[PDB]
Amino acid sequence: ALGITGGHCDHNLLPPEFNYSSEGVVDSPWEARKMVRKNRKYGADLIKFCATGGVMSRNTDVNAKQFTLEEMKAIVDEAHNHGMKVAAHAHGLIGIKAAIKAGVDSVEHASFIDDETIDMAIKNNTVLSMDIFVSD
Amino acid sequence: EDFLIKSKGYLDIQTGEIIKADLLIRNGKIAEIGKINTKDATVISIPDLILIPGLMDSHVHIVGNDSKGEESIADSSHMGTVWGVVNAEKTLMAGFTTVRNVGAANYADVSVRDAIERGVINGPTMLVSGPALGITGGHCDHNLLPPEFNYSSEGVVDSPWEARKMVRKNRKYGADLIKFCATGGVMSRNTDVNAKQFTLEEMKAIVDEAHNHGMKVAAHAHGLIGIKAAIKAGVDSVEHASFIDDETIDMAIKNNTVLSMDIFVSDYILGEGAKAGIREESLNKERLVGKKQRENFMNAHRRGAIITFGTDAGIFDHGDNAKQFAYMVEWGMTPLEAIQASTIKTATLFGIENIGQIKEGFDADIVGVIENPLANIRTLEEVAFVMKEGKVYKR
Amino acid sequence: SEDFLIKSKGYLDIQTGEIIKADLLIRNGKIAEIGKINTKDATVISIPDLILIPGLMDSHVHIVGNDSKGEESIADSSHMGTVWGVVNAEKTLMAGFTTVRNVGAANYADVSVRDAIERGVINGPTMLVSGPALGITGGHCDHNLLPPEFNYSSEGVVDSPWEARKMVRKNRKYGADLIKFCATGGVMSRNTDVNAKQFTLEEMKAIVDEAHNHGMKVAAHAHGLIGIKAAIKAGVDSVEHASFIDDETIDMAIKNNTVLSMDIFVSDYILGEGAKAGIREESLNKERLVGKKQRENFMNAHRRGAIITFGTDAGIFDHGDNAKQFAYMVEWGMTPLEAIQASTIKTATLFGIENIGQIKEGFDADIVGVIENPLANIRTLEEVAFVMKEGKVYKREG
Amino acid sequence: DFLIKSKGYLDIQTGEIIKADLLIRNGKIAEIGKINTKDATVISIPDLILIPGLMDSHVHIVGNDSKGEESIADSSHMGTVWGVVNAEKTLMAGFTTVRNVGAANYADVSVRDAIERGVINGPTMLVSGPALGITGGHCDHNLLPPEFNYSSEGVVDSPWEARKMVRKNRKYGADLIKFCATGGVMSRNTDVNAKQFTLEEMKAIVDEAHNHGMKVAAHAHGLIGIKAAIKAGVDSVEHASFIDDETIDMAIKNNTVLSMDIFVSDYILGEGAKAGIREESLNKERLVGKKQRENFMNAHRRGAIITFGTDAGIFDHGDNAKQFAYMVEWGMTPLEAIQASTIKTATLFGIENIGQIKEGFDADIVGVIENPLANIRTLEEVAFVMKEGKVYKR
Ligand SMILES: NC(=[NH2+])NCCC[C@H](N)C(=O)O
Ligand SMILES: NC(=[NH2+])NCCC[C@H](N)C(=O)O
Ligand SMILES: NC(=[NH2+])NCCC[C@H](N)C(=O)O
Ligand SMILES: NC(=[NH2+])NCCC[C@H](N)C(=O)O
Repeated sequence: ALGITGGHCDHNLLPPEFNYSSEGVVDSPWEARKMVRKNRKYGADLIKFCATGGVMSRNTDVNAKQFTLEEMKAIVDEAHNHGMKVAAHAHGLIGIKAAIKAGVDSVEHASFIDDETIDMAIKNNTVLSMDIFVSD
Repeated sequence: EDFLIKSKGYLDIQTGEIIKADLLIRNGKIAEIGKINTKDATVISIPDLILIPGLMDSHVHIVGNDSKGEESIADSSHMGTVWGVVNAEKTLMAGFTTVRNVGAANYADVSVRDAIERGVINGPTMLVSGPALGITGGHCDHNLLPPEFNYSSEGVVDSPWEARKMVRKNRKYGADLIKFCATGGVMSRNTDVNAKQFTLEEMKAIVDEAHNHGMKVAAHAHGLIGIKAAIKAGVDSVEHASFIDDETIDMAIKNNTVLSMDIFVSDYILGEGAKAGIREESLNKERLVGKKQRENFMNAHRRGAIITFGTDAGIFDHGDNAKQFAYMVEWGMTPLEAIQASTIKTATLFGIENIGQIKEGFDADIVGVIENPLANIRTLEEVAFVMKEGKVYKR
Repeated sequence: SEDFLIKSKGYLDIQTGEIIKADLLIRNGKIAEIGKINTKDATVISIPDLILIPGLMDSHVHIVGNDSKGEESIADSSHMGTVWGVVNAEKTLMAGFTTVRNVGAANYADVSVRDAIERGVINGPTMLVSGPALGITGGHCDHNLLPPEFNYSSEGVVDSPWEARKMVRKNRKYGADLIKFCATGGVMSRNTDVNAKQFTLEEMKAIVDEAHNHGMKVAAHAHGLIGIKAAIKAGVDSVEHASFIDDETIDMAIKNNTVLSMDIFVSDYILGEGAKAGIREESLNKERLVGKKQRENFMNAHRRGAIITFGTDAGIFDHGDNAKQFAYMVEWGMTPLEAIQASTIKTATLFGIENIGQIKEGFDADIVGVIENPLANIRTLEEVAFVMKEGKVYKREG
Repeated sequence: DFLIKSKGYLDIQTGEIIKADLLIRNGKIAEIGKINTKDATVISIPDLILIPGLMDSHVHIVGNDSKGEESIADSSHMGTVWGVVNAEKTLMAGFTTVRNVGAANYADVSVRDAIERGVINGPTMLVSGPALGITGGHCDHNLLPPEFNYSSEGVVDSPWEARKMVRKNRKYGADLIKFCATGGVMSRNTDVNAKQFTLEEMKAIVDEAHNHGMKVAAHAHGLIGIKAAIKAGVDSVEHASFIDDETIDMAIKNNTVLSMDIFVSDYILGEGAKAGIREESLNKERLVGKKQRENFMNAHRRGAIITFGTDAGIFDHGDNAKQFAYMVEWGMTPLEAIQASTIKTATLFGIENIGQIKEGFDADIVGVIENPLANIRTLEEVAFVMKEGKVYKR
């Protein structure tokens, strides 16, 4: 999964002395581009990125957008260029909005989606992939 | 644990009026204002001491090496953390309950903040910045080594995406807050104080990314072009702000850019600091900056700009933060407005609500003082009672 | 000028056992005179019912390290270990320990805390520090808590004689007083055989020769017998723990002036109030192997005539509670006088420091004052009432 | 609890098969004798002879078994997926404790621990980590151009480097140390009759592993490397292909086991030739194969300990018992061949309480149709597998 430094799909479990980032951590449009290429190269069928923070990660904010829209658009263009679909992890609303705008194929979780951006997903044929059991 | 505080009176920091009433404290918050019934737990008889909210400093460097001389040259970064423990206690006993740390290395600032937060040690509630962000060779670079070492400091960033990433890295590792340098400085080697550092594009990228995570942004800036650009980039405070003029005071007003103007510390640097360790290149830049800053501090206050209590403690001794109160009133603030700048005005800037007022529901940060501070403000230099978050630290 | 006259119930002579009624003159951080002193300018410590002994010592502490627990503590930096170190140094002082041997830490932050004590930045005992402990790859003072993908060895991992040479030199360069190595496996580490020697003798003899070349002392961690034998043969100044020492190698230790720093309290913490408090079950099973056998061998060590010092492995248990071992030391077969001797003059000789560990003329003013007589009840060392270090008073109750 | 009613069990010490019943509680043989009393449940077998669970002292369970064009850029994780398959295949063939003798990335220890924890089915593995070797050796990867400068994990080239890698293998969970002491068949660019490692390097490995209580196996075809492995003091020499009269006697005196694989040559030169094995390897097999099982016969005759080791991985996992026929063919009694795969291996592995149907020993029990002392080829199709008191095959 592609993420920002310290994102949901980074690994924020080590002291800063280790300087660990996970395999898919990317922090520019062209880095993000390259990671889509690297995933395709080694055989991936789709691209996942993290667009907000999440529940299971340390030190992430669920309502904070992760990635600029510029980075998000780069991930989506490059993946669609190779005929890959794009899923985007997004709990908070500003992330959901931004993922849809970038042109993602599915938004994962989609937890705080409002009326106006439900309709954004309808209009763009964006799918909501929503895990409503797992909270229990 | 419950506390009834028997005061000479509390300052109402909104109105000015001091109010003779009692305060009930339960679990780190002010419960009651008025005359209170008293059934369970303990009384603090104070009665000679007029009560004010816990004070704030918006520009400190609590963590750093304060050992000096020949013995201290090969000292590891951990000596700076030892001193961090010391200076935090010293800052709390001076009646400062919530501060904004504005540069450290190695996330030792978050180490000292969290230890206070866990009750491992005593100190103020630190808002910490992590490594400050600079251009190669800037003010918050370290320009003290030969080119053969090729040493750059932790926050050195040189493109918008590099800067984006360091904001993220600082968020990852605990920072509350991004500080960056937008001009050259006084205390650094090889920096022009009137030169802009960072492109506008670099600056905007820092701000955009930090605000995206709900982090506030502070910019170090003396020179005018730097101040303008920082304001234009959309920062939450300009630090120092030394050569601010009529037009860009106005730019700051329309944007809600706080000015964090350290008007004491020039007198320490040009006075006691000349033999205390401070380089001659640094003293020459302080002559350029010092007088003109408080001239412009007076102008900014007159024109209506928001100014908060930041001192650059760490240059001068921690504990002596309160010495700036007298300077603040000397250069145009009323005594009320000087205390407002370390209570209600910092609290907005810090982004923390429920501090800095003696109001019901607010956090029990309270400092007891000898005289009437609206008459003599230099009482804040000699405090007799410190409560932070319900617990009593000084009596 | 700024001198102290201490008026007390008595002072212990640590060579004899005698409690002597005398006053003490303190100048320039030293005990100047003992007896009746004519003075009119010196300020008087009136401390009339307190018995005085010299400042206590610990030959095995870990003052610096993170003592924060739970889920919030996980990505904490190394500087949180230094913040805790400050707290723990103060806590060790207030329990009447005035010179200690800090026997393993990371990043030379042990030398920082030490130096900041030396400079009077913070209150604490005089630490003698090791630096990073030298270990083999995957040894007890390696860190085996990470997947092989990380390929993390800790700071002091060495695997050849000339590598071990180089780490002794590096430790010294960054300010260390002594060298600790692990010679066997250990209780508190993951995947270490307590009964297996770690290091070759060649590597052990290289560590020792270099450390002694620079006038540094060597401690060796060794539970298992083969590693005790090898440490002694290499020429170490102390074997730490020494848990499965036998008759023949007690005799070796006597012969070569090898000290035995035997932490005999701490097994009651780990199995008791430590199994509840987050010690892993792999460690506890190794603790069951060690603890009772160490105390039996502690008794046999003393009676056969080996030098034992007072080490606790504090840091495992709470700093400040070091003196709980004193009870455990009369239990397992020292006289109360020998117990304090182990924490004063016997430690001083191990430490290589002259002019501490006695209330004597010319010696440093490291002086602990106590409520009951410690030769009658040793367990009042667990609640001291007066602490003086280097002329300065740090604890006084009444 | 379990009660096993049986045609009889092999007493592997005496050779005489004993008609009795076996009581299994807590994964051990509790009672041998006549019982059918109390607790839990009978196992209705009747017609099967019982033997102690079979052991292989030279396997390679983890590794990619996919072939051809698809498999070329496969990650190391494919070899781990295959390890899960190959563990079951080994266990269902009646092999209950095995020695895995060289994998990469510590995937062997993973596969082991997964079996131990009950995540997956398989035998108890003792694992080596990466095999130690010189640069360019048999257990170096000799298949990439110079510009890559690739060397595999266990490449060491000094005594102290070797020491360190033993320590690294221990650290990440290895039970034993394999090293390569000559060149090999299945590698590119190795001479089978040339020693690899100095004696001083070999002694450094042996001394360091024995210090941690780890057994040492040394790969050796050529004679001069077999000699030097024994003098180093290894616990086994694998293959042992060109061992002579004089240094068989060295192996008897020093109690060095010879883990000789005498089946696999016939796979390599037959079905393996068209399976994608290189001509350089096939040529080196023709140097080794015939003379190995000749020297097997001489080693057994002179009094040397030989264990059952097969080099499975080359052939398909689960076909391991095909070697048993070859071992009687080349000089052993059928008892001696099962002795080689039970009590001889248990001593080599350093594990007490397996390899025997005796009281207090672990419940590793395999049921077979015919008498194995009659025809040994019954072990090629076992009917009943029990490992640690759990029944895996019926
Ligand atoms: N309410 C929920 N769907 N919770 C589960 C969210 C799981 C997701 N991987 C996350 O950590 O954000
Ligand atoms: N007039 C002043 N505020 N002087 C102090 C400036 C301190 C600042 N950190 C700098 O070096 O630039
Ligand atoms: N019984 C004892 N001495 N227990 C404490 C042992 C502490 C030592 N660091 C170890 O893990 O080996
Ligand atoms: N005759 C034999 N045992 N042949 C098989 C040898 C296989 C061994 N792994 C090697 O490459 O050398």
